[PDB]
Amino acid sequence: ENKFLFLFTITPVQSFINQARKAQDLYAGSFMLSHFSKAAANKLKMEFDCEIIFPDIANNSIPNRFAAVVNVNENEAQAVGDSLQKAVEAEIKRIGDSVINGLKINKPNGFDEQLSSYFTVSYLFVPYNEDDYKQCYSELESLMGAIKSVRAFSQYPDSERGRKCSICGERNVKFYRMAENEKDIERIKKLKLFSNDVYAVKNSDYRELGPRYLQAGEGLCGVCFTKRGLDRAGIPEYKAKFPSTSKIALFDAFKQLREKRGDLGTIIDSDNYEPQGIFALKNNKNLDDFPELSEMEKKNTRELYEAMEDYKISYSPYYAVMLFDGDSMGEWLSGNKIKDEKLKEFHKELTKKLGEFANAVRDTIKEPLGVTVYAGGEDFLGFFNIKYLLEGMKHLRNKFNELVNLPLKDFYADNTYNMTFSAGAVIAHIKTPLSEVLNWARKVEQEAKDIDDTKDAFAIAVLKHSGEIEKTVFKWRVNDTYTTDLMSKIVTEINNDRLSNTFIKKLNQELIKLLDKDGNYRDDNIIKAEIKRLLMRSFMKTKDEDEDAFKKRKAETAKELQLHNLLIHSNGVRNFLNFLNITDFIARQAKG
Amino acid sequence: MKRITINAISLPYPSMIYGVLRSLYFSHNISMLKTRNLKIKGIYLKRASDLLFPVPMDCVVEKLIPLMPVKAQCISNCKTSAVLRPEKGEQIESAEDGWIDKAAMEEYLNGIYENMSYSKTTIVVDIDGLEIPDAASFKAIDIDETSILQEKIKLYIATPAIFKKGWLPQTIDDRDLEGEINGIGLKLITAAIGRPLYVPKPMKRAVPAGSVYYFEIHGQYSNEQIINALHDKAISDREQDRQQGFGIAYV
Amino acid sequence: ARPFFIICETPLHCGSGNDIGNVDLPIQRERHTDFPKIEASSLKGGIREAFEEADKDIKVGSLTINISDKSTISLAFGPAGALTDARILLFPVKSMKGVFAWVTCPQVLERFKSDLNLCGVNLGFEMPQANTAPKDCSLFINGNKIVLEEYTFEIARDRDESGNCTSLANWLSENLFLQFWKEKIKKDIVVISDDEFRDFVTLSTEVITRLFTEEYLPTDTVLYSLALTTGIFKQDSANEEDMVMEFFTTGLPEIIQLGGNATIGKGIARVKIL
Amino acid sequence: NNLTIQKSIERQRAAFAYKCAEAGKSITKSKEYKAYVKNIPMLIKTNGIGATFAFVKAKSEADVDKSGYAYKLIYEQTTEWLKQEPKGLIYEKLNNTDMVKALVELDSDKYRAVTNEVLALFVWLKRFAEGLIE
Ligand SMILES: [Zn+2]
Repeated sequence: ENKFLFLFTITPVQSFINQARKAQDLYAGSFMLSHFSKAAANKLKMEFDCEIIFPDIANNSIPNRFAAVVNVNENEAQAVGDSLQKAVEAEIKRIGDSVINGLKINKPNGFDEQLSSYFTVSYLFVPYNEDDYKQCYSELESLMGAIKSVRAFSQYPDSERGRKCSICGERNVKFYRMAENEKDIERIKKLKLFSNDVYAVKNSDYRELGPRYLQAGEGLCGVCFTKRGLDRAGIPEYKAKFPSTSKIALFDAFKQLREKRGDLGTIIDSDNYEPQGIFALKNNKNLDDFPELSEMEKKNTRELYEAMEDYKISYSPYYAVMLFDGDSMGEWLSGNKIKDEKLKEFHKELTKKLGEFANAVRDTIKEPLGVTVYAGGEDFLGFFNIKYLLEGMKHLRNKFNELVNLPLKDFYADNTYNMTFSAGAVIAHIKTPLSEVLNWARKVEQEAKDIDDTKDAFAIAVLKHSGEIEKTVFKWRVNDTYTTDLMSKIVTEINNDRLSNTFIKKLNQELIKLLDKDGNYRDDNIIKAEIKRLLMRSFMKTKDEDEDAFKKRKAETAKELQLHNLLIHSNGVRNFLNFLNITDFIARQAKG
Repeated sequence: MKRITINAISLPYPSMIYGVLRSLYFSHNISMLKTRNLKIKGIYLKRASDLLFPVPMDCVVEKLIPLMPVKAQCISNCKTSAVLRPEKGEQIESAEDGWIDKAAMEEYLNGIYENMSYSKTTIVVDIDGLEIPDAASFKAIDIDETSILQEKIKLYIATPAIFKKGWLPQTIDDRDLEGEINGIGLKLITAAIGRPLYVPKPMKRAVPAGSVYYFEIHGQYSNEQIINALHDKAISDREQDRQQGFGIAYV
Repeated sequence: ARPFFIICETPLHCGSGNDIGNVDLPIQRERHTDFPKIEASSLKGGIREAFEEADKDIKVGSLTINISDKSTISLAFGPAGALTDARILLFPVKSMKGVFAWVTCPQVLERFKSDLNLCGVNLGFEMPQANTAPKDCSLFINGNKIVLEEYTFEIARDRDESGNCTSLANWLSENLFLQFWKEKIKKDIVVISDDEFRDFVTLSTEVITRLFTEEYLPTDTVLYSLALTTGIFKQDSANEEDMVMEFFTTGLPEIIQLGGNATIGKGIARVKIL
Repeated sequence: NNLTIQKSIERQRAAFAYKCAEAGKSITKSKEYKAYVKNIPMLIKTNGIGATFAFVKAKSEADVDKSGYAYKLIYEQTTEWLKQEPKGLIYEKLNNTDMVKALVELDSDKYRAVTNEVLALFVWLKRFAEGLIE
């Protein structure tokens, strides 16, 4: 035979990206994975004859895997895979070598053994008989899902003896910075690091390495370091300056300030002010904690703080992490829900539409809304300022439905079908380490998909200080109205001093005493009456309104919130209480 | 064979158990100052009166479905010459954190996989060659020989192992997947390994509890010779590690 | 080791951080059963604060020193010492007759018997079965019924002093207190069913609204903990743990401060060693 | 699993209170009933249950269209509750005597239990009456 299919993949996807402490590290990891995938794809496309199926290589952030329709003699086929594996390995090695040399620092020992064993490649051809696309694709995907079970790895060398990294816990620290504990010592290698060769610098000595590339006693592996010094990697696409988690929470305040002051903008975009500092000065503290340039850098930070305090621009310390993935993708791509003989065209159509949606998502999400860490195909992951979360969620869902689903309605086997996605957002304090936030976000996203066989639901959660969360699961639509719409309406009413939030605490206190162990109070009349009474009591009268119109607004407003419908469709009562509590919390963290 | 019973989501690796068991011995014999006969032969984690075994990864899903071996017809970069594949096409999601039939798993080992229903807190250990006090609380009892009753056979892994090459017996040769582990010969035909674990001492990569190895009888061995040369016998690469209890394997 | 039982004198509130629930400053709770508890990082901190502030002379081993010795405290317990988490054993609830009654579930008593057995104590009587009361109980109206809060429970009194409930009450009275509280504790100890116990400890905690709401444990609560042992007192050698435990038992003052808001008198407690 | 006894009583109090509120709203003078149900707890606090219910009996009017019918309805409804709620403390008396007569031949402990029971019922009765009637 002469025609073959293809499927390329890189194994570590979730764990590798998760291992991060600063948003820059996460962005760098996603960028590295995308770059390797694009390198392999470009090598294949521009050398042999083939056409790509799943990811449009022209995109900006391709996923970890891709396919194609390659035609070659079977005898030579095995060679191509070896070529791709060698090319990817060489690219990884080159990026590491460039990263070390970029800072003109003598390379430590052990790098080549901690950067060339942390990735994997795999591929699985399959004969193609151009008569049943369904069978060939099903066979290929089954074989590809089975082949990955045989995980082969090479043992670490006997040289492994270290103190970890504070990011991983599975490798020898090959970098360090001398904290304030000791003024200066070579004993640090003797006792603290317990190792022979890990190049270090003194806390006072900052000439070879700038502040961005280490801090205090921060250990880093080979990979951890390669994943942070990529600014000098020499790849044009990389964006040199990426906002940090702390900066994202300041998106709104800066935007509000710019509308009132013009000259202040020059410093704002200069990236010459510590972002986390202004939070310290808010809590009545000194700047001695974080040594800085002091070339008027602290002066500029103090000026910004004084200006924002003067203009009365309140900002909060919480941010949000949101991610969403398409549901039931396997069935959709598998042709089980597509016309009998139109799968091959559907693949290309869906790939084009998903590329268009990815470009639209990239274009829409920008400051002060947030930043998109990576958005490609169905997947997505980004940060949102807490004052725009619901608008962003609704906009993304509506755009997906308008740009990917409705245009493809013709191909659907039954017109009643739909292609939707579930989402999950976790709020957290900026001080919290990012890895736990990411893992909790993944957990809530995977849970929200289990509401029912139809999926089409979203979850919101708050990561408390102790380390537990309270979540709420809801459908996207409740009788032709987005639930986030009702959440936004309640938040807007509470913030504008038109409805006090005493109808949430009172309801929590009243309805807790009747809830069973799991929580199901199945008497409708009592709960409906309680909701109506408490809501109608909670309203307030504005100074402009009279004593006659108030009785009209008080009745029209209660007909918009639709609390009864939320309760009917809430699949439980504690879920409804948690929904209200999260709405109140969000309304609090905003200006009101 | 004094099987301890300690009291309080992951059963710690055998490395930690060795340190705790050794430390207790010295706390009561302070004069000893400046243990070599302590050898482990299995670690179990039961929160239920029956001891609980991990769910093998070769079985995939409320119920379990059994896999089968099939020489693939594809061109791939896999090291093994064969790969598991379900007999009938379906949605196959590998069970994660699954615990095999707490006692009925023996049917699983025996080949009776009728219905391996399993869930979607105290620790137990096996010791010998030392004496410790009769009483995280802990206790000490006695037992004679109790254990999981037993031209090719699988090889479960109930405790983490630390090989040399990393995922194959040091005897096994990468050239053709040929070698002899613990005298009894073999040849590699497939595998199913979970996400490796990382575990002063030098870090190492370990095969997780649940890995299944398939082999073929290399030569002419007495059924007793093989039947006893591997079952419940710690299989590892370094003899020192073997004592610590890395590689608890069944047949 | 040595079981030392903490008893509250004013409402006790240990900061649990923050929440997005009803109460805006909850108290620490067990992560899977909601029983209240005190974090060791706070108990040990408070005990050290008491020690670093006290000033007296004790006799341990052979010599004699003053517990204010920075070295002695720095070495014995912490700057890493030869010397757990707090647990709730009794809880007060309002009753129509008797003003208040103490209630404890069988699960907590089983945990208690497990905890004590390490120290060698042997109570010698089987723990009482659920839904029982002492022989001389004063909480009974109409004979077979008690009314805690605004609800009715059915309970059977122990006919003779031999029973489990009476023996437990007598032992608690004798061991717990070094007169009115001793006389009462031997009569008012009810043992409710386990499930009903969780409701009281979750919806019966004081909540003072100063606008936001805090939360405190009620006064007259009884908690227990475990203290185990293993230069100035170096001596010939530390004979088993007899040195560190001796220092600890000798030095333990009678009044300690725990938790936050201590500037307004909250968080005072009494410490006694079993 | 079975519900704790702490909630099997609240789930009965609320249901009975709602039923009483609806039955009150049915009659021709629902406004008077709603007004009256909001005064009894204060009267109990200030005077005592026995005097309060004697006074309630005093104003009872036979006809169903008279402004005082609400007091008769309240008497009957609070008589029904005491039969079941205390779990047999005062059941033996109400079977053959008017409720007020029974409520003056009790000791102190039964008196205080009955007082708490009635206040607990009314906290729900008035809560629903405030809602279902405007
Ligand atoms: Zn690392």
